[PDB]
Amino acid sequence: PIQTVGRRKEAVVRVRLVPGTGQFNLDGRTLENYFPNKVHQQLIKAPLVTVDRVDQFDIYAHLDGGGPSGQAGALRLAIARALILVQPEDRPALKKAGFLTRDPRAIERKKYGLKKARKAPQYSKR
Amino acid sequence: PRSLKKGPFVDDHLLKKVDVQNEKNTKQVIKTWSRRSTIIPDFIGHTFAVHDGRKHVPVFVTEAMVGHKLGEFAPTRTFKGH
Amino acid sequence: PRKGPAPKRPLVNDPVYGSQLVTQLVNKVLLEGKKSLAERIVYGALEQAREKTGTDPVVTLKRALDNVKPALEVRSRRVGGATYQVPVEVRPDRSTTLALRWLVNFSRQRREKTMVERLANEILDASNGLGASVKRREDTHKMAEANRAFAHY
Amino acid sequence: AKKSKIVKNEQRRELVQRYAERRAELKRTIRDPASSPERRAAAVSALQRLPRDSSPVRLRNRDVVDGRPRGHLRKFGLSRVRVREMAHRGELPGVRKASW
Amino acid sequence: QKIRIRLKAYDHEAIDASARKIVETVTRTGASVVGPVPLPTEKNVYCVIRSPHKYKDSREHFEMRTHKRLIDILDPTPKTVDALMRIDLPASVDVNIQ
Amino acid sequence: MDVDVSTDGELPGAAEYAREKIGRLSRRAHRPVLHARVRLTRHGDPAVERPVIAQANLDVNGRQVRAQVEGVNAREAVDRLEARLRSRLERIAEHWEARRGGVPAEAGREWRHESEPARRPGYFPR
Amino acid sequence: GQKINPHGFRLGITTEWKSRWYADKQYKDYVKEDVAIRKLLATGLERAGIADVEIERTRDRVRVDIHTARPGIVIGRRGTEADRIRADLEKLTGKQVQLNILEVKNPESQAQLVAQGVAEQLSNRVAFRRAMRKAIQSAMRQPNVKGIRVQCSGRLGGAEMSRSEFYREGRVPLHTLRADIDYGLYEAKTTFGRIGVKVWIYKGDIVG
RNA sequence: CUGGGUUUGACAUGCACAGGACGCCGGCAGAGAUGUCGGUUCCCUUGUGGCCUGUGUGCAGGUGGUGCAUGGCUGUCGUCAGCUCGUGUCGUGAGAUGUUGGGUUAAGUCCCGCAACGAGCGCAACCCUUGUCUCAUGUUGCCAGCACGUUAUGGUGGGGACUCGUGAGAGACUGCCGGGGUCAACUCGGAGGAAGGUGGGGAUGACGUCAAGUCAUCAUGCCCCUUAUGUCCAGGGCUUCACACAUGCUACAAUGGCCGGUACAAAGGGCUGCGAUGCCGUGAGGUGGAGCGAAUCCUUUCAAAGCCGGUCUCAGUUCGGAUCGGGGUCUGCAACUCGACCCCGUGAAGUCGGAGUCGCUAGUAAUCGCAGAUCAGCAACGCUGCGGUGAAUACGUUCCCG
Repeated sequence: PIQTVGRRKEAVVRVRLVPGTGQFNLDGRTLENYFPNKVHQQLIKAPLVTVDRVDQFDIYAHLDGGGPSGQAGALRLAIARALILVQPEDRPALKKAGFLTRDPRAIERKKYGLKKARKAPQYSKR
Repeated sequence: PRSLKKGPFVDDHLLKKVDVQNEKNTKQVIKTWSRRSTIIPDFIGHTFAVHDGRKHVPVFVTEAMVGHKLGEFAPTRTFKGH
Repeated sequence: PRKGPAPKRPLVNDPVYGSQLVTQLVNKVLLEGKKSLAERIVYGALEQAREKTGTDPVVTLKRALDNVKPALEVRSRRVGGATYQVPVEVRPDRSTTLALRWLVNFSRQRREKTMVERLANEILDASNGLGASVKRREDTHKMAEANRAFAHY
Repeated sequence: AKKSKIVKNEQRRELVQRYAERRAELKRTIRDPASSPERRAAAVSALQRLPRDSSPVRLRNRDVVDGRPRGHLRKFGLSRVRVREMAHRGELPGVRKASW
Repeated sequence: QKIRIRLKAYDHEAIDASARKIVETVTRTGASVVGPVPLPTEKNVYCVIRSPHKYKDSREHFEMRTHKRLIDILDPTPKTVDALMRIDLPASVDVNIQ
Repeated sequence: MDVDVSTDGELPGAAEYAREKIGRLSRRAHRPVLHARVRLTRHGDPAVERPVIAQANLDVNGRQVRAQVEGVNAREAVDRLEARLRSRLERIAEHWEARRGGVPAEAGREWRHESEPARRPGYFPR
Repeated sequence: GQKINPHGFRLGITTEWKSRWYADKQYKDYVKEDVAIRKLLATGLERAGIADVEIERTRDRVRVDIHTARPGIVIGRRGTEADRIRADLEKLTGKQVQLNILEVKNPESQAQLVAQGVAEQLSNRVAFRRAMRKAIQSAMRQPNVKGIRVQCSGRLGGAEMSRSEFYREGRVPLHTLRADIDYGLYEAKTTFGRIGVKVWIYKGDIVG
């Protein structure tokens, strides 16, 4: 078998791809019981759409960490990596779409003296 | 307020003082220093000279103020206005 | 912006309508990051418009945008130590941004008891050319024309 | 801070170990169960007769050398001023400046 | 019967040195090992104010990091035990024998 | 104008004198004054030749005006603070009479930073 | 607050901790007895230049290693000094406390000893320029020293105005992490107040 | 602050005279400090040592004054790019040059010129964290392939496969290509790549300035108190309120309130501490104590915003929660002045806020929850961190500030 991982701002996704139908198994729940947001589903299935291999791979995924959006992003990177492992010669199509790039955007560390990462306390001149 | 299991709190000094005060049915002014002591139904007639921070103010107990503290009846800060 | 222009964010096409402009609309109506509620509001408004008119919602939404899209807008200019209202040509992107912002706000001040109905009514009246955003475009064009004397600088 | 107050803190600690260890703890065990006859026992009154300094509620974590009563750290028993100075000098094992 | 050998040290190289030297000696005595299984590093963080007076906005952060290694043997022949209590280690590293 | 004075230590009568002297500056200010604060302090060291320090802060319609002086007693410090505040308010005026000499004049005579640049044709004059 | 302490900057990279032990429940009392030991050794010995004091602990036995420029002064030929320090370290509730007296190979290359000597000269009668120049020359005469900076501030010369003065020779890269800067601070006792002397000595770099 | 005590003193160390007790354990008086009464009484070894007594005597003791006498520590201009030195040269001299000119950069960064030639502190780099991969690695962590499971699940035997944990290493160097460039710095675009041009964020703050802050962390010169400005105790105060200023939280609602169901985090803490199952309350909580010095157990298996369903229908309201009345819980010797939380009732202002003004350029602002330090309890809506969802805009330096 083949197994890859996807990571998106503290969300880790392990994916197991087999050549069955378009059944989506996310920790024993389907793509509708999970991810009840159409934008998330489109973000999930975009690599399949640009590779046109929709509904020819049974997908088993392990999800932990982060929230629904981070999980969806990490899952999309996971399917991109699995596809690049299955059929190498499609790398142009996925890469120019950006699906092969890990997103290095993380929560900025809170800084002392500031209420938030960049928000500064209100200052009164008078 | 204080929990019910512990019961009301009264200092031992004025406790023994009022027990020896009511044993002969005569109630003279008692000079006290524990503002934290609760009013017990044994004080109904006794007159307390409770501390204030500067002096002692006479407090004559009634049935109404039972269950409170001697401290509520000795107002500490003095304010007359601006 | 002292060292040059900054790159623009390439927001994605909408899944259930396939148009850039509906995504721009949902980002305009977005508040506090509640994106799901914003998309629900926008989709409900579009479906209400489709039900009322009976045709595609994207075409009537585009018609509303062209009805409220401005072309001439006035900015204060300080030339030779003096400030005046100078009419200025508006780039297409800024005209679209202004049109969407006007639509969203003027829908927020409607009286249809719910944001979805307010938005649907505002887009419909802009499509027919009766909305308050259309009016606002009329006044901004009027102000641009009335100050045409200062167009030379 | 003041030598007298540094000393008095220690005197409270030796008082605590002498009294709060069993005297000021068995009375609490008496008062805990409503089934236990506290009212006639006067475990409240008996525990009032004990010195106030028996109670740990009167204790104060001061700096172990400096006597500083505020900005204390329980891991080191040291003031924030002293921890900063000794960590910088490499005196507390396995302590260094942070980055992340 | 197997016994757990637990290492905790503030310095990585020290605890790694002790772990390798301990597996060396137990292998000398002829015992089966599992290897120095790594364990999560414990991080204790403290934030302090730089200045003695005021200036709260300027803070300084410190941590103390504790590294843990796990050693488990088998076949506890007495020679390995007698070797185990006859080992000299750096004072930084402690050993827990269970 | 209303002024609040935050003195310290021993300065009898300094608060009233400072109040009455500073409150007379409202007419000099060309914009409404939103806030006006004065602080009087004295140096503990007798070696200081001018121990008394007076500071003022006025919010002239969002523009902050402040001054600080030193004197041998409260009266002299307050008077010097009044003088400095008057000078600052004179330099802040910003109404038309205060900026009529700085507006660029003439057509070709004189140049300033904000002077209107000369219009140039495409072809060299020749 | 301009410069952080150089020892603390490189505590995990170049320099090493001066106390080596591990404690989980008994961290607090270990620290207490350590600082008591350090202060007692500080007040007890001042003639011989005390450059560093290390403390090692293992259960009952406590091992204290100190470096001096004059070991003979701090050690008794019959053990009288050793007897005194041993007894008054037993008095510190250290259980078995055991000592290694040591001697530094190059006294003039050690920042703490240089600062101690400069401050001792400053205390009695010496002008500060003489002290700084002599220390700088003596330090650069050593082979491994690549750069020294000497600075003391206060009421120099008994004047009424505090002043800050410093001379440097060679390279003192305080911002370079791998560079080892030996840092020494010691306060000069004068009749007009207290003068604090800081010494930075740079001797190459250590790459691990 | 009021009042009550005490003086080689609350606490040190040294000189003396007298000792065998100091010290505790209980009683009484007192608000307590304290005083008094009852019981127990040193080991050395003949010289006295440890204890204290008093008598004393040096002395202790001061959060008493001066941060314009200071050390140390810190803020600030400002993470701005600048500040200097040696030799040489010019000038009677203060001084100048170098450090200026052209170009370039985030940078006194670099290149070309140049009476300057070099150097130092600054810039940058070396350090941490984060984004990719390789090797090692299997417990308390994973579980893909195998077996046992019973509803309760990696729960259990087992397995390195994938995560993950933590060690080592590789990887970004204008390395390559094309074009501008003095063929120089440098710059624009492209390929490869996880990442492209100091990748993101930290730590790091030059000479100095502002007699900036701190004799209340500490130390310290000088002055002052010393039957008191030292020291012990009880009560009170630091919480006082006609107002003014400043930082925040909660709102003024339908992008919402309430009810029910339901899904996803990170980080951190825990021994006289975390504390589970269970039982009792409506709820704070009570009883009880499993297991845990903890990748194991507990903080619930961890969240809230989110999604689904129902209801409310634009009102000072099913908004808002202040204030007030009653009843309780917990901590603590003790919640009156003056704690937090829980229940029932009460239901104020408030309809988006004048002049003016603040923060923020991307995982940022906005919004949501979680944790820690201090800590018996808490005034925490504060501070320090952690993750969830996640925008708009930048045409361009005329104006405002530095």
